[PDB]
Amino acid sequence: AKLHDYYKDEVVKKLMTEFNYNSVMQVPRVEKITLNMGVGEAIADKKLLDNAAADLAAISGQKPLITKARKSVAGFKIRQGYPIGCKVTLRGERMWEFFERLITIAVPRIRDFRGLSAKSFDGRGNYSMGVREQIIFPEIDYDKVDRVRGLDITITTTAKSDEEGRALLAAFDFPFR
Amino acid sequence: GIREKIKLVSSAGTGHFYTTTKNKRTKPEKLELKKFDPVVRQHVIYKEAK
Amino acid sequence: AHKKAGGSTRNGRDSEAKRLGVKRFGGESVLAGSIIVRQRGTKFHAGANVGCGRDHTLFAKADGKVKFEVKGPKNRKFISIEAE
Amino acid sequence: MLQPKRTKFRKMHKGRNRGLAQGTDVSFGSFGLKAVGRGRLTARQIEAARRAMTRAVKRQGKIWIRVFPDKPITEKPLAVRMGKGKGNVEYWVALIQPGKVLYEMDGVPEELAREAFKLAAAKLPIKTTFVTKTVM
Amino acid sequence: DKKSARIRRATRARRKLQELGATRLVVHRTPRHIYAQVIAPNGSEVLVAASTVEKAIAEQLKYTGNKDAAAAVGKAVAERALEKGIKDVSFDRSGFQYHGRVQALADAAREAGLQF
RNA sequence: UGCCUGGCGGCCGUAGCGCGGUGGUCCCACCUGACCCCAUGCCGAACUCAGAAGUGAAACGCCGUAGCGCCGAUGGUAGUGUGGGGUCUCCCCAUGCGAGAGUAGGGAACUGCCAGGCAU
RNA sequence: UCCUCCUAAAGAGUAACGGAGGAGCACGAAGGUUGGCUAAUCCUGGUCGGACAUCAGGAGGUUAGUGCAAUGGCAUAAGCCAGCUUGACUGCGAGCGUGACGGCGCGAGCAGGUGCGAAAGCAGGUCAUAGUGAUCCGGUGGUUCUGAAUGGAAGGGCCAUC
RNA sequence: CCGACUUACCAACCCGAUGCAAACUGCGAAUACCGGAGAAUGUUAUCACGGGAGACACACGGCGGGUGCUAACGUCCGUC
Ligand SMILES: [Mg+2]
Ligand SMILES: [Mg+2]
Ligand SMILES: [Mg+2]
Ligand SMILES: [Mg+2]
Ligand SMILES: [Mg+2]
Ligand SMILES: [Mg+2]
Ligand SMILES: [Mg+2]
Ligand SMILES: [Mg+2]
Ligand SMILES: [Mg+2]
Ligand SMILES: [Mg+2]
Ligand SMILES: [Mg+2]
Ligand SMILES: [Mg+2]
Repeated sequence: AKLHDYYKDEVVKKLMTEFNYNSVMQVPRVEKITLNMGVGEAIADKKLLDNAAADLAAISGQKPLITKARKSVAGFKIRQGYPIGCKVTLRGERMWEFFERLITIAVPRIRDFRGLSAKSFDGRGNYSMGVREQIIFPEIDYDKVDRVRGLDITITTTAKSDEEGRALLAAFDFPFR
Repeated sequence: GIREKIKLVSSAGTGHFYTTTKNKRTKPEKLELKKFDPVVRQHVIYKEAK
Repeated sequence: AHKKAGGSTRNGRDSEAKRLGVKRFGGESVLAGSIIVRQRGTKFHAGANVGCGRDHTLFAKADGKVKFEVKGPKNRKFISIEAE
Repeated sequence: MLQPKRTKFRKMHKGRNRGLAQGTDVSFGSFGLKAVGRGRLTARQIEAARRAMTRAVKRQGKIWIRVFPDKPITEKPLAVRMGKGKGNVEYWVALIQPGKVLYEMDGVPEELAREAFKLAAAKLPIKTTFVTKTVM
Repeated sequence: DKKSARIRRATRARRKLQELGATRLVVHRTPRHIYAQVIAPNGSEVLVAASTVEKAIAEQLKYTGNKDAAAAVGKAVAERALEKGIKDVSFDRSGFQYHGRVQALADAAREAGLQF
């Protein structure tokens, strides 16, 4: 919670002063971070998915969820019930630890960096993004992983709109344009 | 009509039995069930037979 | 030819009538075990002193007078019995 | 040739043409052709009337078809005996009750619309009449 | 949401008890308080009640919302039912699991004398 | 006795949606923490436990308001049982029953038991 | 031969070489019970990834789902998931439905012995309706029955089965 | 590096106005049927058991329909 404490001492009041919120809990707070990574090639090789699951358990210290097909789609040759994806949800101290790790170490390590887009808020303030490459996390040992495998990071926030969503992210010195 | 009639014989040795069906191409292992034995009036293990 | 031979239909099949419906109506005095309605699904639900069988046959669980009523948030049709 | 693009079933019972009509008012245009009698309008009959009626007004105004052939009619072939299943669908018809408005017209003078409906009604088996729109 | 899910959980036991025509001991649980009512078979009238929102019970309770609070309210509700003449009831957890205070309340009622 | 709140019902849209406002004494909810009792195909989100710092934001309750949902006559029409007629693919007459849709309107529920808080 | 719908005229039933579709199974879990859970579709945002894979939010509210046709039913789910388990129990059976009959179906409750649940309780197969074949003749196991002078035995009977 | 517009093209979903349905139903009769009570009328007209049958080729007419051509002194059902 080394950034949870950082949140509650300045950021709450910072949004309070500049948005005229009536109560302090009206200042939004990030509730969970969902770590999604859909392999899409388990049909070709089941065995690449367990290795992929191990990769995501290294980057974030949690066992990932193996998602099911949930519906048969012939355009991709999938039948329902087949393992197709990997998922983790992080809340509380583990969530904050992953958040600070991402922003401080990993986000600078992005190749061909230009920062992050500020328009991917789905209209309701919840951020979602995709990293192009996976070696950027120091948890995984370079040269011991089979292939590069990106993933999607979505920040689900209590914020009801993107404007106050941007205030929360910016008060964390999130990389906006 | 792939499923075939099989006989479940009590392990109590009283000669009573039940009849049912089993698919033998899959699940080829024996079927075991605690079922009521009308002769000794108790629940005993019934084993696959026939 | 002098006559033109016809074809053949392909729709000749039908199944036997199952004699479904309400056996005893409102106001009937029934014994225990009497069948009130024979159903496919639960068009009528079981109320007080009325039981529902495996094929959703509603039967009397007591002697008395049959009564139909509408209850519940969904306006479903229940069958109950006033013990008499 | 008016005809449903697809149907739930390809054959239908004969039925009965009873009762009065629904849609007895001029709801779209300003003038209308209203059926006085009852009977069946084939798609060919409806379409032949439409050709004469649209050609009468020199392709002016707007023309509305208010009826649709949705009832299929089967006919047994020549020299086949009774039975051996129902016949094959030959054509489609609409059932017409007294008072139903069959065609509507707008954008043209009343004296021209009256003449156009005369030529159009010459193609229909059922008695018709000329009606205009009214405020209810 | 939360309350709607709990009602859907409780509904099957509630309707089954109504069909059986059994006196039903309903338990309610909130983070600060726990509630218990003995309900007549017709379901509209209550017979006895005991809760931690009560002047008599609160002074003894150090902190309401505890298992000891559940034991106190269970003994209290059980003695009131016993002295009115009600001896056989059916438990209605009201969509809660029989693990903590619901189990604690039920366990408290057992020693004092209810039959369920 | 009046108001507020919680629980269990009656009832099953006149009762449900939407829009706006309003409440934290108690209550309710959010909420604090979690080796633990207990739990997550992972995750204290839910469930559970230990608590009461903050807050009524959401939710929930209450108040107001017809943009809907809903209820809804009178009259007429359709149909129709019995008997009788015609120009008989369909109608009509005597008599009885009499819709559906729509219209004028109504309408922001009413109510029972107990428990608590405030006031008298 | 059997099941579902319409014809079939608002109880049941109702014909045609009338209009349309299915069955001759499957499952020791896909059954019992306890606990838990709730879709289709669309919009917005998001690595490969696009109309359409996994993810977050929203709308929407069953427009999904049911092992297999159709109808009726299903949220207290009868739909989905997990733990434990064999009640897919044995002898009966008030009463009732449906058939000319053969027969078919439903069933509380009683007895014995069980499973799940803290308990109230639930369980005598499966959301229901097709998945089927009389009698004779034999085969197999058991049996407190019979046994052509008697004691056996063969054969027969009864029960369970092919 | 993510962009912002535009035109007389196509245009799904949705809205408003229209119809149609044996295998459509958020509505819904008249009758018919089942049951309870009451009077009057009816040579028990009702049920059960037993002795004896015949009959199981129907026809037309009305009304409600399928089939046929709302053709047939056609054909197949319901009801009188
Ligand atoms: Mg067919
Ligand atoms: Mg009227
Ligand atoms: Mg009306
Ligand atoms: Mg109306
Ligand atoms: Mg009928
Ligand atoms: Mg009828
Ligand atoms: Mg099943
Ligand atoms: Mg001898
Ligand atoms: Mg004969
Ligand atoms: Mg004959
Ligand atoms: Mg005849
Ligand atoms: Mg004849």
